[PDB]
Amino acid sequence: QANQKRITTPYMTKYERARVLGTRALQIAMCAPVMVELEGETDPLLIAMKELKARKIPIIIRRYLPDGSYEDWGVDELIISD
Amino acid sequence: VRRGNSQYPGAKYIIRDNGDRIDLRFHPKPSDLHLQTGYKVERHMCDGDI
Amino acid sequence: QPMIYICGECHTENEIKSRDPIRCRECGYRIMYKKRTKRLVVFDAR
Amino acid sequence: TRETCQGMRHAIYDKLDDDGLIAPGVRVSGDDVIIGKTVTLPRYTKRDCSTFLRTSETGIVDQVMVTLNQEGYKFCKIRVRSVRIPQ
Amino acid sequence: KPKSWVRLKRGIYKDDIAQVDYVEPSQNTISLKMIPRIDYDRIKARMSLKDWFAKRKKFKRPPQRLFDAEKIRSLGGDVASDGDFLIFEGNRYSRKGFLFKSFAMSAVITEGVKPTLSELEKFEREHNFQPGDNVEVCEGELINLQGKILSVDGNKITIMPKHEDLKDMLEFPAQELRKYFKMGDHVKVIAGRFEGDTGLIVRVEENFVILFSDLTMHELKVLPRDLQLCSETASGVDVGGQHEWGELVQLDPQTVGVIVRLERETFQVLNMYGKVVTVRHQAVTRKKDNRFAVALDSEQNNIHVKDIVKVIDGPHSGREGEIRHLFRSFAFLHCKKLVENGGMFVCKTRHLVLANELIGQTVRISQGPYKGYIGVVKDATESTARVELHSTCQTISVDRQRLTTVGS
Amino acid sequence: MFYHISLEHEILLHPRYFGPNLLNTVKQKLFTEVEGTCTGKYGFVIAVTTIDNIGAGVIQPGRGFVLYPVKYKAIVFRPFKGEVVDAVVTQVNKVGLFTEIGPMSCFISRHSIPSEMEFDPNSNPPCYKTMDEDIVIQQDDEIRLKIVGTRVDKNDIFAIGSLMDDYLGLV
Ligand SMILES: [Zn+2]
Repeated sequence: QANQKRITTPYMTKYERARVLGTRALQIAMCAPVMVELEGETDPLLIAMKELKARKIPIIIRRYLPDGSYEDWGVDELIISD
Repeated sequence: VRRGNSQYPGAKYIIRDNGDRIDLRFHPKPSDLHLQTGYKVERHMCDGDI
Repeated sequence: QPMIYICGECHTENEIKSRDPIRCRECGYRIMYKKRTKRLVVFDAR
Repeated sequence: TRETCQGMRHAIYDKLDDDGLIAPGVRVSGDDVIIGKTVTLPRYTKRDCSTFLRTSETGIVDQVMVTLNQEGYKFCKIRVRSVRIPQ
Repeated sequence: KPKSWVRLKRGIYKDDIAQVDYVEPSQNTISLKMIPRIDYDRIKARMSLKDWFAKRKKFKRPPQRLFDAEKIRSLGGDVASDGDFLIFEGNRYSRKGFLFKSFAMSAVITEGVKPTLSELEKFEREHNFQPGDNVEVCEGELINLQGKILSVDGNKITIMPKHEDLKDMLEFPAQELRKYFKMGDHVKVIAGRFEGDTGLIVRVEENFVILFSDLTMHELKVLPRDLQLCSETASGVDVGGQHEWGELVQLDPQTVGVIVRLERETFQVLNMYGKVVTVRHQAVTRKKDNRFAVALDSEQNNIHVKDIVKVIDGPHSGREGEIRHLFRSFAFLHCKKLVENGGMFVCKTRHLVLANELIGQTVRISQGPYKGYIGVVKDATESTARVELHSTCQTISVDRQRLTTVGS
Repeated sequence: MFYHISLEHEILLHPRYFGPNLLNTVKQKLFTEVEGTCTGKYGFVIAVTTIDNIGAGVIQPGRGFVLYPVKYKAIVFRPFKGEVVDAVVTQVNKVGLFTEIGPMSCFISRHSIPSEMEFDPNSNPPCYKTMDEDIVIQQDDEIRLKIVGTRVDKNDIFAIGSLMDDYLGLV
């Protein structure tokens, strides 16, 4: 499944949003370097949400197809609706 | 952690990276109230919690 | 040390010693009640 | 006492009288001892098996009755009262 | 059967191992030779046997010890000699010290009785075949063939050996089966002079196998049958749970050490000083572990147990370990990569570097919005107290400066 | 026997290092991890030469850490039974001789020494010698020994050697 032709949805799913936000928040809580200006922000979840809106989360989503192959999408390559 | 488990907006435990639990009910020695970055504090549920 | 109990029948106070069976010395009744505490009891009148 | 009996909870036993029983009129709270009872072992030679007030409940001892049961063993019943204001 | 081990049900000799002497079915009594139980204090005071039974309720039974005629002579008791046996208080005692006595068959136990090794020492064919062991065929038409123990049994093992270039399985009994191993291979001894030990064999003599113990570079010759092949390492599990691996102990009040190695007879306990000293099971007595303590370090920072530290100075250099026990001026480090001393060594604490009286009293709240209320203190810190209020069914926290104890 | 083999190792990374120097801390931890270890299947690991590739790490749910499969080429020293190698005598006593082959230590038993050699407690430096004294082996000597056994202890294989065959002696 060459990422030349990724055939899955170009929109981030709601499940991907939920899990990416949680995982990044846990990383921030464990002193991972932050990717945006924190100005007056302290809650790891709020920081993770800021990073998501800025398209700065350093995470790749690996989507498995039923056939067994997978596609890798950078969190910044997907369209975030909600 | 200074407030402890009796003043409501307080905390019940300190868990160190070693994994050992420090019980804040049986008021412990002030050396065991020390917090550093690895630790976690089991704080009381407060406003805005999900 | 005294441990005064009230007899349920004849209402007689009488000493009782731990390990001593329960029995009124006057009437032989086997039910006794403890006396009210001497500790300070204070109520708000609410 | 904590020198002889072993399994003593951290609850105070000073509310008990010398007969091992609480007296009427004493305020009590959850996890407070109201009947002190020990069983001799086969912190030495005695295991605490006291009766504690139910957790989360509170009240004042109303009356304390002492008798013998059918087989002649000492037997006590303790009534605890709790005023309930509608809320 | 004659010369068999049995036990007793009731009486003062109960739970005492015994050996049979003769059995008389007609009389329903059997003779058991066992270690006598005689009280020396009774002989000194010269008490009658009947009196001892009258007051037996509060009297402790005597222990087990070999009979001595000289001991009673000093105590003044009368000792009589009847040939080989000796008569004392209407009982026949052997010269060695064993006690011969007759008891009813019903009282004696003759089923499910098994003596212990320690018990046998005081009183003083088999096969060892286990799955996964290579065995040879010493006798029979097919000689000089080595096979693996696929099956097991009792008197007739009936193993299914797998010989070289032989898929099929043969049939051989226990006596025909023999235990043989090739040179330079792991071998384990279940029974022997030093049982539960592992070593490698440089050669295999016809009947005297030679191996070298990992514990010490010394020869150990044992019967080949008692030998076994086991790729698994020697567990070295202790007997009775007297101590545990990596446990602090107090050999002497000044010196405290941690047991790093476990053996059948000896112990190799690592003391604070760092040297290795050998001791026995009985002499070493357990010491509790300091679940909480304090110490000092070069950096002048607090150090507790279970912290990763580096030995930048001291007996060891550039060494990393985990603290398991702490001493005033010493600390015990733990590891898994260190071969020497079972992975546990000791270094100085300083050289290591980072890598209630009011409870239960009755109080009156004398200030604040709860002034006048009265309660019992359930918990007090140095500044604040928990007061169960007599009137409100609530326990509140109150600054201790607002309390006055009510006196009787 | 020294060998050059490619092995694989998964290194766990705390989110603390999810910074610009992440790939570097990955290899730093690999070096700290594998180097100096010993294993029965691959023998001693002497050094890490290169790192073939770092796989994409994975985020393990709930846990903060990220795991990386790091395939790496390393030098390993594995002896074998029936192998003749050079060794360095480090201590000599009446019981026998103790030698070293790289990290491994070896002990030569009396049954592995030719009959001509005999123990001599009287000598000041204990040594193995025969009456002719054609060949003398003492501490720091170079010997050629045949490996007769392998025994693994606390993730550290130890071997027993032999010099009983012809042409094995101080050259
Ligand atoms: Zn009465």
